[PDB]
Amino acid sequence: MAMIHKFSMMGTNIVVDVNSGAVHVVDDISFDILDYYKNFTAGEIKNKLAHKYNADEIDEALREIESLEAEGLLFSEDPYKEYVSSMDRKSVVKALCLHISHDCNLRCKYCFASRNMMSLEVGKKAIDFLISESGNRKNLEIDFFGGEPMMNFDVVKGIIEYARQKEKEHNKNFRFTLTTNGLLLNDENIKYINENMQNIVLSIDGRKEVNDRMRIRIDGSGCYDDILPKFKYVAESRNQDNYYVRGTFTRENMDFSNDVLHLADEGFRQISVEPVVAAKDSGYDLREEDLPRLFEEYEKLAYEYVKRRKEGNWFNFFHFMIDLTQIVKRLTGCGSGHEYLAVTPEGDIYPCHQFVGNEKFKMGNVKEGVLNRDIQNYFKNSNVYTKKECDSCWAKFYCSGGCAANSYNFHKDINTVYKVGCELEKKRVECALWIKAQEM
Amino acid sequence: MKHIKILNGGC
Ligand SMILES: C[S@@+](CC[C@H](N)C(=O)[O-])C[C@H]1O[C@@H](n2cnc3c(N)ncnc32)[C@H](O)[C@@H]1O
Ligand code: SF4
Ligand code: SF4
Ligand code: SF4
Ligand SMILES: [Ca+2]
Ligand SMILES: [Ca+2]
Repeated sequence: MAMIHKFSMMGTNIVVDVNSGAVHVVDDISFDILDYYKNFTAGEIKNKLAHKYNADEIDEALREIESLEAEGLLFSEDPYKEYVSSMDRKSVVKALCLHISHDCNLRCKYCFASRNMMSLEVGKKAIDFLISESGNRKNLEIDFFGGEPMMNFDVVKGIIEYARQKEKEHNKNFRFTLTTNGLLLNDENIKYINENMQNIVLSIDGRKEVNDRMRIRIDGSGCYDDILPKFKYVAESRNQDNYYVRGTFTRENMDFSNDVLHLADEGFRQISVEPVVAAKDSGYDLREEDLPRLFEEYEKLAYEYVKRRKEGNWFNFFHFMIDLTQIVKRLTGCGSGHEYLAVTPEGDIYPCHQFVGNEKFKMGNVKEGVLNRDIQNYFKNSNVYTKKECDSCWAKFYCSGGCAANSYNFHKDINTVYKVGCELEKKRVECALWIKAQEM
Repeated sequence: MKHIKILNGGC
């Protein structure tokens, strides 16, 4: 139903009209009137606020409010509501996350990796599986993943050449991503990477002490000193574009603005630092008690974010990027289990890398190419329009849709929202909105 | 307006 969200952040009052995507910057009196506008008449509102605002200035702000509602920018209704009643939608797989190896040279503690190389034959099966399951979609994505993919880099190159040849016959266009811990980068494979990887993700958690506390070799020592210069080299050889450094923050580093700003101070223009996934009973998960400190941390990062963009020493922070010009997105989410699937070196298919450890979620194996459609449709139909909690949530059209892995990890049910996750996600959106308001 | 100002007119 019709719904707004309003918040006040660092002095700016912001109003979100949920169904239309309209976003407004309002003065204090409008902010206060909005507490009452739907359930009270103009006369009752004038009496309820008369201790603070005179009747003329209230009617003035009032005359602006229903003018905005008359044109669909406040308390608008949902135009996509009637259409969504579809559950027979054939899913189209658009991307595969290839676990190129389950071995690694680190024992990062928050990681699912804490085994086998994928054969070129399995990788070729994964390509052919993605072509037959992508239907008539030309643009396909392959993320080279796993434990550490560069420990099986020859198979990565054969997969690319294989897929690059299948493009002509099937009118496909593959875009390849590589995510690496960096330990095995060098001049020669970075040259290949800049010729062939449309995107590369470089894993580093921020300050050296934060990074080397979590991202640990089998002997127990840190990796910051080794990977940092390699990452700056990669960043600069790609003109500070088409990459990002990717950190994970846990309960151990809740002052994570310090880590984002450390990566910024080291020259990285493209940064993503994200909360740990599936960390139940780990000692790491952010808890409900931690939300006030994390909220203040996002706000202090946003303020500094605006300041550096104003002064010119800019950097991009993935969770602050947002498009204020926008049904397909509201039904898909991250796509795990239906549009986005992970493949093990053995070739087994899972919804995403966070489910690979659980055969209850195995959906088939690419060497045969026969996907369990019931699991695919179950993940497909678990989305923002079908979860009851999302239906009353103001961020439903801005959020990334939730994380099935978190949901299963904390409630053993992909359809139950992970509350800590939602509140962090809603606060991030609030910050991204305040940033847009600061840069009118 | 005067009291309102319209702003828009991982894995
Ligand atoms: C799983 S690793 C595999 C690819 C490669 N070995 C690397 O580290 O970049 C890819 C990324 O996922 C992140 N990651 C691992 N476990 C995570 C978790 N539990 N929650 C959030 N991110 C995680 C890692 O920090 C890394 O940035
Ligand atoms: S994060 Fe990448 S590097 Fe660290 S353990 Fe998991 S897979 Fe290996
Ligand atoms: S934030 Fe959580 S609750 Fe709100 S829509 Fe996204 S997933 Fe659903
Ligand atoms: S389910 Fe969670 S972890 Fe898996 S792809 Fe989606 S967002 Fe990533
Ligand atoms: Ca506030
Ligand atoms: Ca004020």
